[PDB]
Amino acid sequence: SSGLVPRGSHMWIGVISLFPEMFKAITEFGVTGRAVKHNLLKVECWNPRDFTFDKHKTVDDRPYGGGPGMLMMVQPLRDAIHTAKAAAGEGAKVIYLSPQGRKLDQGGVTELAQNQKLILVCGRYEGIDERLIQTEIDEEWSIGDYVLTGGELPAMTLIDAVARFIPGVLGEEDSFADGLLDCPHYTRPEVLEGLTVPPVLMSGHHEEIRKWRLKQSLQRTWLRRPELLEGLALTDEQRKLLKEAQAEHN
Amino acid sequence: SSGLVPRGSHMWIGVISLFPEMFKAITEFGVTGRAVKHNLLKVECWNPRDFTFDKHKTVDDRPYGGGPGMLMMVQPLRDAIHTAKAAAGEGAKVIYLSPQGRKLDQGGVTELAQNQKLILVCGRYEGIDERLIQTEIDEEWSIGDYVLTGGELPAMTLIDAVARFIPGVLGEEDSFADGLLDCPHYTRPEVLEGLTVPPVLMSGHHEEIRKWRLKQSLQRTWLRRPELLEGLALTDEQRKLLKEAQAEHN
Ligand SMILES: NC(=O)c1cnc2c(ccn2CC(=O)NC2CCNCC2)c1
Ligand SMILES: NC(=O)c1cnc2c(ccn2CC(=O)NC2CCNCC2)c1
Repeated sequence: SSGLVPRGSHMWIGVISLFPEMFKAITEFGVTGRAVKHNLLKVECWNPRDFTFDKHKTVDDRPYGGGPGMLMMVQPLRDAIHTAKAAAGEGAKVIYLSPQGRKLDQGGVTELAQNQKLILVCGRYEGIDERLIQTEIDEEWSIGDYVLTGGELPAMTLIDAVARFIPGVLGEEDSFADGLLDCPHYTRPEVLEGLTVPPVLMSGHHEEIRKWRLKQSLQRTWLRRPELLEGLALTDEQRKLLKEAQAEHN
Repeated sequence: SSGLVPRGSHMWIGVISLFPEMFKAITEFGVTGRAVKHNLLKVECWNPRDFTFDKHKTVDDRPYGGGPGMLMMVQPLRDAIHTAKAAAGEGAKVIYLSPQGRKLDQGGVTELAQNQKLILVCGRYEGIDERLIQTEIDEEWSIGDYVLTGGELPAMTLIDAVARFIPGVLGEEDSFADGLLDCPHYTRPEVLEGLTVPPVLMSGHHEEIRKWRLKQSLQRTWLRRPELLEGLALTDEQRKLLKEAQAEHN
């Protein structure tokens, strides 16, 4: 691979999926698409269906114990994983997305983003054999307490989230990076359905604008997500602005 | 529209996105793709870029107050929303996905799934003007405490999650529907890297298999996600099996 864009922290992500075409949604579009075109991110897919040997390329199998659903067939899925691990060489963490995994949050994104290589296994049907989790999976992660039709959308979600930490992908040490909700944002026009832009944001006063933003982030976190505040050791400035917002609310 | 598949609870989802092609990942593939082909789910996209009038089809705009990023331009985005609301007719809830929203979980999926119509607004850049949230958005939701490059992956995630509640989409009142983590699942072969299938699952004993599954779901929820247990009023059978697992662990 070749190019002028600095790629020191380039990330390689192997994906195991029965529907690799879904991943076009992050490789061909927007910020992630530009990351792939510039060689900051590489996403390489293996499809268990390509590791089958029967005439009908069977990728599901019946569960021991009955139950109404099927599981991913072990041999095609294991073979695909083994191919991806041989392509990745040494140091690739293998991740299984599922609702039984560790719950993803921005700190866990930045933990995962420290890996130069990841392999993401996407389950379909009722999931994968437990012994493959034991033998082939390093870590299990969830995007949230909800059930989807498969692990592709979780895997794409985790790719997108980690990609933002690759230097050069963005045009990061964000606002949510403070552990607070973002402040309100305003653009043209100055008046919209009779709602005006806060005068401070037109003031050109860079410090009063920084303070107002931080005070709105503290107020919104307190009102919407108060448990996120308990996670934080507020700065002296943060304590003061939060107290000011709570007095204005009351 | 026409077809033989029962579609009484068919869902219509309007999407506002600068990258509608991403939505091919759910409309053309798997369970969601079959839902769309069978007229159980309809996903219809509007792109703000199509509502621009300048020669360069501008969709971003500068934030009042400075800051390094841009915001979605109001006029194209507002026009797109208005078009989607006129297509949807009466009763469409408009949703904005963001990290400042209510945190999605399976109960909130089933709440959202009660709407026959939804419009999902996908933000890009530093987000949308606050006054559009006030004037055009009914509810703000998050998929999780992490930051992505835009609201498309959240919107697809929410589509997929709600789609599962549409009758006929699946081939539901699940296991996670108990509020518990799933039990281990096993398929062929009977022995894998010297790990055997639990004999109970080969026993053909339907009640002992149901009990073992439920006991593993309780043990795994207790060990991995103990706060999920505090949410539940366990059945007498559940209390007994949980106590049994906790004694075996100790
Ligand atoms: N929340 C996630 O990260 C998530 C959600 N669903 C996912 C994944 C990965 C795959 N699926 C499908 C799945 O696990 N379905 C089963 C749930 C328990 N009962 C059988 C169906 C991640
Ligand atoms: N968690 C979600 O549901 C989620 C995450 N990110 C999303 C969305 C929808 C859009 N984006 C991008 C975004 O909001 N980025 C900004 C975060 C605060 N600072 C400026 C960047 C949902």
